[PDB]
Amino acid sequence: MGIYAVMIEKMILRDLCRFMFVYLVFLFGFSTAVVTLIEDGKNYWRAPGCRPPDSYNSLYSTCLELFKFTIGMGDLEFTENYDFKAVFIILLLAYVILTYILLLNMLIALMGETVNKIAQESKNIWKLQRA
Amino acid sequence: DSVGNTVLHALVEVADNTADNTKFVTSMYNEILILGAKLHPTLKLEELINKKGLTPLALAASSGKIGVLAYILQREIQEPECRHLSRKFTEWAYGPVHSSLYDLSCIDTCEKNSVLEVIAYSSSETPNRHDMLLVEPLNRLLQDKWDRFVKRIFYFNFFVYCLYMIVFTTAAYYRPVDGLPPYKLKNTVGDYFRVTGEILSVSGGVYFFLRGIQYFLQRRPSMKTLFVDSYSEMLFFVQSLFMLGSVVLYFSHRKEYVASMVFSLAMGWTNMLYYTRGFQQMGIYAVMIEKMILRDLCRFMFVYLVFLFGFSTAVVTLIEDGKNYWRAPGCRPPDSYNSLYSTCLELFKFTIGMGDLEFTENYDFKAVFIILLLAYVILTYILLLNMLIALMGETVNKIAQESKNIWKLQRAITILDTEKSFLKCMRKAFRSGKLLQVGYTPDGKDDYRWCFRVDEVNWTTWNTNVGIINEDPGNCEGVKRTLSFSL
Amino acid sequence: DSVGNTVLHALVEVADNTADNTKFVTSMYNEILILGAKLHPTLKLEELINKKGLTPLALAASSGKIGVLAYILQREIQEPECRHLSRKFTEWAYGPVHSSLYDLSCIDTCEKNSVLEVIAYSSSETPNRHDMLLVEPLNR
Ligand SMILES: CCCCCCCC/C=C/CCCCCCCC(=O)O[C@@H](COC(=O)CCCCCCCCCCCCCCC)COP(=O)([O-])OCC[N+](C)(C)C
Ligand SMILES: CCCCCCCC/C=C/CCCCCCCC(=O)O[C@@H](COC(=O)CCCCCCCCCCCCCCC)COP(=O)([O-])OCC[N+](C)(C)C
Ligand SMILES: CCCCCCCC/C=C/CCCCCCCC(=O)O[C@@H](COC(=O)CCCCCCCCCCCCCCC)COP(=O)([O-])OCC[N+](C)(C)C
Ligand SMILES: CCCCCCCC/C=C/CCCCCCCC(=O)O[C@@H](COC(=O)CCCCCCCCCCCCCCC)COP(=O)([O-])OCC[N+](C)(C)C
Ligand SMILES: CCCCCCCC/C=C\CCCCCCCC(=O)O[C@@H](COC(=O)CCCCCCCCCCCCCCC)COP(=O)([O-])OCC[N+](C)(C)C
Ligand SMILES: CCCCCCCC/C=C\CCCCCCCC(=O)O[C@@H](COC(=O)CCCCCCCCCCCCCCC)COP(=O)([O-])OCC[N+](C)(C)C
Ligand SMILES: CCCCCCCC/C=C\CCCCCCCC(=O)O[C@@H](COC(=O)CCCCCCCCCCCCCCC)COP(=O)([O-])OCC[N+](C)(C)C
Ligand SMILES: [Cl-]
Ligand code: NA
Repeated sequence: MGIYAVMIEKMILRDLCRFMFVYLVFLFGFSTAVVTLIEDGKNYWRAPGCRPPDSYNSLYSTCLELFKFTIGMGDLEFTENYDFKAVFIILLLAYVILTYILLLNMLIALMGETVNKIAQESKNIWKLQRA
Repeated sequence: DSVGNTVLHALVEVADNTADNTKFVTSMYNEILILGAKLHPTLKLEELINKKGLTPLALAASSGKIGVLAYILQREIQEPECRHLSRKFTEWAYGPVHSSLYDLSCIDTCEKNSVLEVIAYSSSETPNRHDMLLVEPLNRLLQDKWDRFVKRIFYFNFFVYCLYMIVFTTAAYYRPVDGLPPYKLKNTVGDYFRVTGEILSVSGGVYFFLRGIQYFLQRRPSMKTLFVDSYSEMLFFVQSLFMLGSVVLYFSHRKEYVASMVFSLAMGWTNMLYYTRGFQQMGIYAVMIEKMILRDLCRFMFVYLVFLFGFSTAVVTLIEDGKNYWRAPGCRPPDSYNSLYSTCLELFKFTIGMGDLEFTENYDFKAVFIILLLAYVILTYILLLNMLIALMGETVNKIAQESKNIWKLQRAITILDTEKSFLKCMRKAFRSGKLLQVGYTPDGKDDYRWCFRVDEVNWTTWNTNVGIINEDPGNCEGVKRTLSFSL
Repeated sequence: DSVGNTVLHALVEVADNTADNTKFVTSMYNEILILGAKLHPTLKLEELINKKGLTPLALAASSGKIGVLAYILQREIQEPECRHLSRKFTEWAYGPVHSSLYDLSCIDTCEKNSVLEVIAYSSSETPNRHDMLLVEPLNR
């Protein structure tokens, strides 16, 4: 168990820090482009599909709605208050491909390499932690 | 010959980097230099160019001849009257520690066909580009060109580009919404800052445009396969096309300016992954991101989109119109799913983790609808996504050394492109050569060659060398030459 | 010297853990102890400290000199009149099985610069911290 938590440390510092920089660059990058698309209500009207009648016009709401694609709860039709439905989906599809398909599955592969290379080192860091 | 190749050029174009071919070619390259000094010493054989203007060292860098390149840059010739042909010297040796000097005659960017510039600006058809910067002069030359006068320029370029994107975010977040895209300047302090952020946004879009034009035309005459070589300069140029295309759609009374400003905004933060080079563990990470897009995501998104468009065609063919014109609103999408776009969108949600699996009821034959969905989830979600993680697992193991070398080439292009920006910095870009004396020429004159200094140590070979430049060790702004020189 | 390093301290700060450097430094560290016993045996050379208060064994642990550390803790000297300089002894040997004794003079936490305390409380700029506890006294 102690070797296991030394490996947890070496995943936070080596693989999760390199992930959460490039992830938050992609998350804040595409969510900026989604808020810039979407306007206010402008039709003041729509059937409540799950009922969030919402001003998604905040940057915080869209960064929260693009984080849900990473979990597995990404709505992909989370608002309709925009124009140009084509460039809204092209933003979301380029986000899911870059982050969910590419960047998460790459994190699992890069955690796969690190386990192979710290398999002896994490035993020795643990013996220093016990010492 | 008719090509212009002399004897030393022909030894370069013969060698093909294998272990047996490197062994005698660099042995024959030595013996002809030694004969070239003994027969008539007034002629420097390596200054002779062919009809492409290449020296024999620049020819080894222009092609992928790494073994000839590793020999010339590290050439030590022990024989007196031939010591001046050496490109590696030692200036002192105090017991275990000795200080090596690598000559920087045609390399170090001050010349025209400098092999540091020739390697980094190659056209990717030449082999061993990533490995030619690992020879012992060229690695420490770029690293000490990085550690001073470049990393402060590169961190400044990464500071302005973050300040460029924060301005272009805020100018686009607070865009006007009232009407047609020529918007009147209301006399408020907010709309003054808003149009200030838009002028700074377009002026950056003009800048990355003009930086891309000078890459295409002025510097670096690019081939058609070189546009699929340099992915970064395309990505900054395509960003400036969406930014300048936004301005064209802005004044043309078209609301499609926001459709192009948004593509410049999402691609603009995606191009923040350019500047993550220069940080070593982050720069290797983004080279691996490149090799996952090109090698593993391209092979995935072909077979994925074949499976996605394949099963979604079979689902639309099943489902009809409403035909019952009735059902309780489970999440309330009462919808015509009879579009092909809606079903391709509903089968994409299985890949995310939001696949409904009962997304419509407007069909017949409920059995063959679920058998389509279950064969889709098994082929794509269970098989093809989990296989992508395994194939990304293999690629990481095989590019673990390669991505470190591609990064050092990515940093090397940054170091050379920084030096091209200033003619004043080129006189600062003499990398520590100090105009050092490395012995005497034939006719007995001072040699005075720009030499990069490398400290070394050996605990088995104690270096009682014939040619050692300084008799006093170290460097303390006080020099003393050795009397062991024939001249 | 001005640093306070004696001859055995200087052999520590010379060694840089490579395979060739470890080989003769621990060979030279032996021959000076053997000469240090034959010339005048009343002086214990490893008790001499520099101006940082480090012994030659504590200096090998304070820096990352694992090959000097692996030698001193396992030092067997076969020559009589120099057997007392050994840090590894055997107390009995019955056929195949023999029982080794590792001396714990400055190590085992009772002293001030105990090398078990020096290794574990290092400042992470020193190399081989995780590997210095794998030498045969310090692991067991
Ligand atoms: C918001 C959610 C965050 C979740 C994760 C945050 C968790 C806490 C993060 C805290 C801050 C990160 C620093 C870690 C601890 C500092 C000590 C150190 O030396 O660093 C590491 C160096 O390891 C590396 O050099 C490889 C990774 C590069 C650093 C990534 C920085 C990107 C942003 C990061 C921030 C991301 C978010 C910010 C986005 C803008 C420790 O590794 P080491 O084994 O001790 O030494 C290896 C020696 N080597 C360098 C020669 C190999
Ligand atoms: C540096 C640290 C980085 C970290 C964070 C970065 C800072 C973060 C934030 C920074 C500024 C935003 C906070 C202001 C809050 C009130 C504004 C407001 O809403 O009022 C008015 C707008 O007013 C504007 O137009 C906003 C100004 C836009 C300037 C764009 C370029 C900025 C740099 C210029 C040159 C630089 C040189 C000078 C530099 C000093 C009314 O708003 P509205 O238009 O009617 O409604 C929009 C609708 N929406 C809001 C729902 C979408
Ligand atoms: C006002 C608003 C603008 C904000 C300004 C911020 C941008 C402008 C700031 C520019 C200066 C940044 C320099 C910080 C590091 C110090 C230099 C150093 O030597 O450390 C080293 C460790 O560094 C790392 O390994 C961490 C990796 C960081 C990568 C991402 C940059 C984060 C900047 C903040 C977030 C970006 C913002 C994202 C978008 C907003 C780097 O060198 P090395 O090669 O790694 O190691 C040496 C090799 N060795 C291992 C063999 C020893
Ligand atoms: C829609 C979402 C797309 C998301 C991803 C798209 C991202 C951008 C895609 C851009 C287009 C794809 C080409 C990549 C760049 C061109 C340069 C090149 O040489 O190719 C690669 C060659 O690497 C390979 O040969 C292995 C992969 C085979 C290509 C897969 C094509 C399938 C469809 C693809 C389109 C999928 C979608 C279309 C479906 C109909 C570069 O690899 P290299 O390391 O430089 O050289 C290796 C040398 N080797 C060949 C000897 C090993
Ligand atoms: C895992 C993470 C995902 C989770 C989600 C968490 C994400 C958190 C995201 C955001 C923080 C949440 C707070 C803000 C949102 C609520 C209020 C709002 O609507 O916006 C307001 C502020 O305006 C802005 O939000 C800034 C405008 C553009 C952003 C520029 C940031 C620069 C990059 C910085 C570096 C980052 C780069 C990082 C890259 C590594 C605008 O509204 P208002 O009209 O001004 O208000 C009316 C009142 N008034 C008129 C009197 C003032
Ligand atoms: C929170 C507050 C926010 C609001 C305030 C912000 C207001 C104004 C904000 C941003 C202004 C917009 C600038 C647009 C120009 C393009 C931007 C860019 O990144 O390109 C270049 C900028 O490199 C340069 O330096 C070009 C000169 C810019 C003017 C100097 C600005 C210094 C201000 C700083 C003073 C502070 C420190 C002073 C020191 C004490 C760098 O890119 P590249 O690497 O050369 O090429 C790309 C890679 N490629 C080769 C693959 C294509
Ligand atoms: C990550 C990606 C997932 C995201 C989803 C994105 C997927 C995008 C998917 C589709 C694009 C979206 C636009 C079309 C749908 C909206 C309109 C409609 O209902 O269909 C209409 C068009 O008819 C068709 O759609 C074509 C019919 C069969 C498809 C043949 C394609 C051949 C393969 C090509 C190669 C592909 C192979 C690729 C394999 C690698 C039919 O309706 P209508 O009755 O004609 O309209 C009435 C008006 N009228 C009568 C006046 C005309
Ligand atoms: Cl309800
Ligand atoms: Na889900």
